[PDB]
Amino acid sequence: GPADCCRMKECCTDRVNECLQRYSGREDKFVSFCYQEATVTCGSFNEIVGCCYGYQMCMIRVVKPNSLSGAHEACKTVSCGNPCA
Amino acid sequence: GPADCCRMKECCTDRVNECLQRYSGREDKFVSFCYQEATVTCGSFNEIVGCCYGYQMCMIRVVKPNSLSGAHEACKTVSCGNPCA
Amino acid sequence: NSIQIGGLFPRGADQEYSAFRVGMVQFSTSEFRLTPHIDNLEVANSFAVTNAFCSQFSRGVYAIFGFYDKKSVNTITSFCGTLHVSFITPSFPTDGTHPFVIQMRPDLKGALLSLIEYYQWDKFAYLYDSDRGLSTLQAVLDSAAEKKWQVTAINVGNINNDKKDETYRSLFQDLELKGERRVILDCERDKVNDIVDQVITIGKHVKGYHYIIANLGFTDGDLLKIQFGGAEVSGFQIVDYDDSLVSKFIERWSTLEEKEYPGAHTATIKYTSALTYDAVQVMTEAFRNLRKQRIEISRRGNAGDCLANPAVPWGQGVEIERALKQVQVEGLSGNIKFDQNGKRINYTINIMELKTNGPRKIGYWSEVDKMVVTLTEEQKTVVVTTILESPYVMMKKNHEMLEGNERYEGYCVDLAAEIAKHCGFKYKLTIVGDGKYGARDADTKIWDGM
Amino acid sequence: AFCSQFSRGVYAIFGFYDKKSVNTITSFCGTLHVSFITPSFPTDGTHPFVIQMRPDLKGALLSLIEYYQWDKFAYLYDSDRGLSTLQAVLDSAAEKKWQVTAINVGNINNDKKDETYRSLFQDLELKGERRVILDCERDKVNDIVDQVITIGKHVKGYHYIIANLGFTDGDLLKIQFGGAEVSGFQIVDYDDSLVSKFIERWST
Amino acid sequence: INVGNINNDKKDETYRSLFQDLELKGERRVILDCERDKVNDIVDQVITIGK
Amino acid sequence: EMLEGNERYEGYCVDLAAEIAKHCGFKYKLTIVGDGKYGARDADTKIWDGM
Ligand SMILES: *[C@@H]1O[C@H](CO)[C@@H](O)[C@H](O)[C@H]1NC(C)=O
Repeated sequence: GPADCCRMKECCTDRVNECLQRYSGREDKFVSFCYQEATVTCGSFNEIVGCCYGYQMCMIRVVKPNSLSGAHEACKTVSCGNPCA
Repeated sequence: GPADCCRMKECCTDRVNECLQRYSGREDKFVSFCYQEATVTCGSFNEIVGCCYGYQMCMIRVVKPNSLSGAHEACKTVSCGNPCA
Repeated sequence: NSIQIGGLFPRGADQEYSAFRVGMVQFSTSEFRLTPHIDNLEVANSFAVTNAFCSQFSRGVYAIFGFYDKKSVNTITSFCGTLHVSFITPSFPTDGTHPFVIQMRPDLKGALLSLIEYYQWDKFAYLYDSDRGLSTLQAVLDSAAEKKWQVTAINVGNINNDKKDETYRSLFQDLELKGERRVILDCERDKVNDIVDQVITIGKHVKGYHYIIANLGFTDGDLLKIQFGGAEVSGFQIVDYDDSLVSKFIERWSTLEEKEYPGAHTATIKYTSALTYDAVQVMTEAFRNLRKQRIEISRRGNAGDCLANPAVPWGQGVEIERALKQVQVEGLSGNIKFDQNGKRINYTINIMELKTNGPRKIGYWSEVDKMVVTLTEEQKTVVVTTILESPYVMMKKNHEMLEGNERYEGYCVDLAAEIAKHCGFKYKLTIVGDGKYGARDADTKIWDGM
Repeated sequence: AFCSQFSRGVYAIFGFYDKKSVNTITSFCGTLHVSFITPSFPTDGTHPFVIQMRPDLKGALLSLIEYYQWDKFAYLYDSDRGLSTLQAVLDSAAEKKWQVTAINVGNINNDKKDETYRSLFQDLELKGERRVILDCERDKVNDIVDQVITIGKHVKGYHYIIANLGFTDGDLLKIQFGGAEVSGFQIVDYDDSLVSKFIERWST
Repeated sequence: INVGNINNDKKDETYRSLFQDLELKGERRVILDCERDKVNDIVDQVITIGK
Repeated sequence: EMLEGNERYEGYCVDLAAEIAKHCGFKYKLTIVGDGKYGARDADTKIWDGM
């Protein structure tokens, strides 16, 4: 049962987004929580790094309250970086 | 610049295929060579593993002489597995 | 029962008219006799074609046999379509639905594509010119997109013969670049021969290359040039000389005097001329079937001016057309029958491969069955590369007095002797040039060493 | 019609031709030394006694492809203006590293064509190809456009290149808001004073 | 959102602004409660903006 | 006795098998050879016995 980092990435972004959608206006606060849930749901090659690290950083630095949709839409294509470190 | 496992995969399959195209009819012999060249051009997180390992395996066992196109088309969606070890 | 039929022979076409005359003699009957009016013209010239067509028309011919070019073919189709005059041609089949045209030449598309599928070609190069039209090109492109083929389409017709030397060298250079070996030539026989000569000149006829000549004249041209080159060549043959009909016809053809019938003294015959002969057969049998069905197509008065506006066609023409299309006969091209549109049906294209001893038929192609296959068909000194390492390979003290494998001593030397001894070959010990074991250069990406 | 004009003793002829009829025109005008001027597509070769008003589009298109840096795309053509452009871009694809998918949309009959386009763009979905070049007359262009909008491929991520001099001659309002990039060629600049004045007189 | 108070003569960009504001929230799932005419209008506008 | 399939066996060759199968991307079912021999050629019948 291979994880396939690309599929892992698409899953990661998708789960993060779908999670952040539940929190309206608090979106910028819960980024890390939803990233935790996403890393849990999609699995990870390195439990510390998570499914996609670059997307998480991108979201944390970009996402502002109520700005969710556009921010995510901008951040979902970003490079995830090194999945093992 | 930044590393992306997904970009690495999509690049990997293409470079492998494009490499095997020059070797038409001897294609089943050169899978590993072209995989080396592709791993070099697209980069890899672990020099041993390569850009996409599962695709390489799938190609190695599936690819028959002149059957390349169908083989690659079948193998390019395959899970790369863990690009750590 | 004099039947007036016009005909158009391109200047320089001899064996075609020769086989036409032979056809006139052989298929002649006491019942009726065809009275041909031959007109020589420039086939590529539309004006000339128009003039000749209207000339034959005003002469009141019941049918016309001729040739056309990519330029002139629309003139023929349109005029024959308007004036309801039947036209029979050996020239390339029209792509579309064209009435009042009887195309003797079979469709080569199926045979070619089935051949590609037979050889399992994933990627190849396609060399074409615009003469017979781009119909085949369109076909192989659409089938390439459907079957996921990567095809290199290159037009060799637009290159001027005066300046074409380095153009072809550059062509096959660009073609060698990608390592693409498989090559298909769809061209006129002249252009074919030119490209061939350029290939032997550039030494691309060596082993590893596969050429596919698309035409019905595969054995009509000289195959002796690339025969010994060592490259595989395949093609299509519309005339089987193993058949009794073709064999006897060939005996009579070869006994003919060259002075009376130009270029008619030969072992073989060009497929176009053969198609002409078969066309004569088709016309004779058609009018015979018209007389047996008791239908009189005889003209009451002269046709008048073809360009007279508005044009009025004669009624009989349709009957003559149907008469021609309903014909089914046996000839040099194999079984001859036509559909409603006038294209060939149920033909047989022999699939042939050029071998060392000569050409041979490897199979046949049918419109239905597609490809069907016919009958299924010293020691070199081994170079041993090694590097100097102790005590694996070392130079003897006296080595200057010795030569070859006696120069070296070591573990690997003895092991080499043993391997060669059990595997039974002669071996030559050599030291690697760069003096490395093996490696991949990060820059050139080239493997160096043994 | 040509011989009709000829016997009337005309000094020149202005007209149009088709892939079928163009050889008739060239041969007759070349033979009878009558000048022919046409807006229709330029003949490929050296034809005397023909003045072709339409400019050559090949160079502009190829330069545009090199400008957008397209490595792989799909090329949609018809047999109406001829395959000259197709042959050209195929030769330049052979010279470059281009991967080109050539598909003939001209042999498809308009009465029965619904699923023909669905299958076409299905095959286009096979390779995932988002770059497409349309070489066609404005009618086929418009039809193909409607078919694109119907299946919703006119959204962002797609890039269409229309090859003709009529880029603003067809209706672009349909795909204008879709969010897909569209590029094309214009032989008439309405910003010019001459053209502006002509349009002012034209609209009245 | 009330789509009934929009006059047909000036209504082009009103729908673009509507669905832009709807893109703000990322809202995909949408329920149309309308007369068949307004339904057709909104649908066509949806096809135009490729939603 | 409480387990089934590949969970029944443990050992070096077992782990190695898991690794090889994991690398080659196939599902594997561990089975013990019938005759309980490694391999041999009978000099008379010329039949191979064992794995
Ligand atoms: C000839 O080909 C047609 C299809 O074009 C097929 O229906 C027919 O059966 C064939 N006839 C023979 C004798 O093979």
